[PDB]
Amino acid sequence: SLGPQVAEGENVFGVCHIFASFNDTFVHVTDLSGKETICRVTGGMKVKADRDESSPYAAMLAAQDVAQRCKELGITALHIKLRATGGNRTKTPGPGAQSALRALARSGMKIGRIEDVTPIPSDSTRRKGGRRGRRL
RNA sequence: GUUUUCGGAACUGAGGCCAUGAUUAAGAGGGACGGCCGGGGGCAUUCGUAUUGCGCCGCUAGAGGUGAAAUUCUUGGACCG
Repeated sequence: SLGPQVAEGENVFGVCHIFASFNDTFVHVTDLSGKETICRVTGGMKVKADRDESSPYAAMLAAQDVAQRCKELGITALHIKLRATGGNRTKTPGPGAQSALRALARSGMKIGRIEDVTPIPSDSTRRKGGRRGRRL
């Protein structure tokens, strides 16, 4: 797992798909094409209590672990690909995206272009729930 | 015992005459004509992302869900790309 390239002149790029719902966050790193992956730790991996799996703490620890693994293998520059749960459920990102991005930037890498790739439907099927909604 | 005067009513030919003869165009209505306007209607095409299932590839022990959990799917590779 070594590479005889230059390090001072330029940097090696990858992309990171940050998928964040209201109950779990994902920090997934692939190559530029996206077929081949590098590392993934989810927000339920760090905390052992499944209540706050979408906490900023678990997203911060997962982003720090992903950045440590990427520095171990040799990825320095990274393109952010932000995604919520999408569909017809909601479009607001979950409560770990900003914390994971700040932890990933503070770890000592380089950030390129931030992109929102949440699936926006053009009038898809019926949303889950009744006509009166979830009354609680 | 003629046929008139002793006269009861329908129709047509030709001319003259009438100041010869049809009130208007509703801030009523119908219709026609000209340029448009509108997720108005019917039929046949065409496009968009999303959902689900399936085929292949790569890292992988968690993923879903809740106020909190569980039923649920998972090294026979779930979730994610």
